[PDB]
Amino acid sequence: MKFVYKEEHPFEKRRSEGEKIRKKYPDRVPVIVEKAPKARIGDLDKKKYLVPSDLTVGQFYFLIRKRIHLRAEDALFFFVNNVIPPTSATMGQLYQEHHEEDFFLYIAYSDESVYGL
Amino acid sequence: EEWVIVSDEEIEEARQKA
Ligand code: NI
Ligand code: NI
Ligand code: NI
Repeated sequence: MKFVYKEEHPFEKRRSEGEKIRKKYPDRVPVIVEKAPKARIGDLDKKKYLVPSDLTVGQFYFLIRKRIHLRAEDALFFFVNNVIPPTSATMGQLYQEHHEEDFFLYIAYSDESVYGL
Repeated sequence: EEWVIVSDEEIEEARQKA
C-alpha cells in the first residue's frame, strides 16, 4: 500500500523524526493517517497524530469519523498492511506489530471494505 | 508538519461513545 507521505518525505528524514517523537512522547504512538486510493470520502486535513497507546481502534474510529464529518450512517474502514485491524485492539498493540522502520504506524482509511477498491 | 496531540477530553469523548 502506497502512502503519499512516504513519497513526499524521504526515509532518513522520516526515521529521524520518528526517533525524536518516540522520545518526546513515549506514552503516545505516532500515526500517519491517509485516505486510501480510489476512496470516495472526506479528505483529512492533517496526517500526523499522537494518540495514547491504550486507545482502542474503535475509539480511533470515532476520532477520525468526527474529523471527516461522517454521519454514523456512513461507513469507515481502517487498513494496516492491507488488513482491517481488530476494533478491540489498542493502538499500542498495532504499533508494536506493525510500526514501520521509520517508527511510524501507517493507517489508511476508506469508505470501502477492501483497500484500493 | 506539526502533530495533532488529541486532547484528554476528546479522548474521553471517544471512550464514552464506544
Ligand atoms: Ni519532511
Ligand atoms: Ni496483526
Ligand atoms: Ni522496528
